[PDB]
Amino acid sequence: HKDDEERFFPSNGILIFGKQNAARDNADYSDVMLTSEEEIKTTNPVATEEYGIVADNLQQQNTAPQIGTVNSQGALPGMVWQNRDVYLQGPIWAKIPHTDGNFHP
Amino acid sequence: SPLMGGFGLKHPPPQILIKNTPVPADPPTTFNQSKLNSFITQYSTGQVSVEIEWELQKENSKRWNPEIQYTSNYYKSTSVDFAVNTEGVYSEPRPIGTRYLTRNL
Amino acid sequence: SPLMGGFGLKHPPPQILIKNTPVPADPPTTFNQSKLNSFITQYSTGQVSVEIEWELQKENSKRWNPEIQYTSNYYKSTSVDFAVNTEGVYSEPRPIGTRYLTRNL
Repeated sequence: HKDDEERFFPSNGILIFGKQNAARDNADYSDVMLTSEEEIKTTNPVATEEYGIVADNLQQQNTAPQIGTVNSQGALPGMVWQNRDVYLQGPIWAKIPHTDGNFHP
Repeated sequence: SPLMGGFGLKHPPPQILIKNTPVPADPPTTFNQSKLNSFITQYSTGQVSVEIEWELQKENSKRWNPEIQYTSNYYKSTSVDFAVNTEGVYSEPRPIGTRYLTRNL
Repeated sequence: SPLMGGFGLKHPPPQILIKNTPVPADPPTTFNQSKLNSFITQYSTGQVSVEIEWELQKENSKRWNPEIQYTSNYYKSTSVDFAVNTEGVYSEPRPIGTRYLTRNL
């Protein structure tokens, strides 16, 4: 989330840990522990916000400029980001799949 | 990695350029500064050999069931696949890919 | 050469005979010359390892067209061939012969 929006989280964009004796299915919000990646606001875009704005047309004296909202942005040169935080309850490692190519595995 | 497939090389196998050296026809007996455009009609033939050493990655698989393999069809046919026909024309009946063995991700 | 196939050996792998040593139940307290027929009911279990080293004759063939190869069927199926079913039963769906490569006479 961005500043002063701790109540907001991406619908499936955070690690959610269960409290002790939390139900397997349909645990209430009070029975789960939402993580927050707000520390990476400084470098990573907010998960629930658009990446930015791009031009959608060519403005002329008769056509006003139009803007497009970038809701999905792949790697661009000059882009920097932080990885997701690790947690005491969270995983340590994953096997990088044996593939021809990966990006930031 | 090249999009039509294969190996992307910063320094690929160099282009091998070949040309028949022009052999002028009889020039005039009085000097002319103009470049000669009368040439003996000429072509060359020869043999070309290319030897490539390929390194192989052997499959080290614990898969129990048999793998998919490229195989020729057992059933009878008018001509042998990847052979010549009655007119001496060699044909490749299908594009043979490369991915038949399996790996885990 | 054995008629059901395989290698005819004058001195084949020796028969390995195994038996549970009879453990008598309590004999009578007065001597009886008769052989004991009261035995403790008994069975044994264990692990058996057999390691066979096979020598291979590599194919050295100048055949141009692709050979016939044993391959698993690519099309979908309820179960994997040469695997277990939902009940844990391993099955061999077909007899796999040995003659797929070719030689001249």
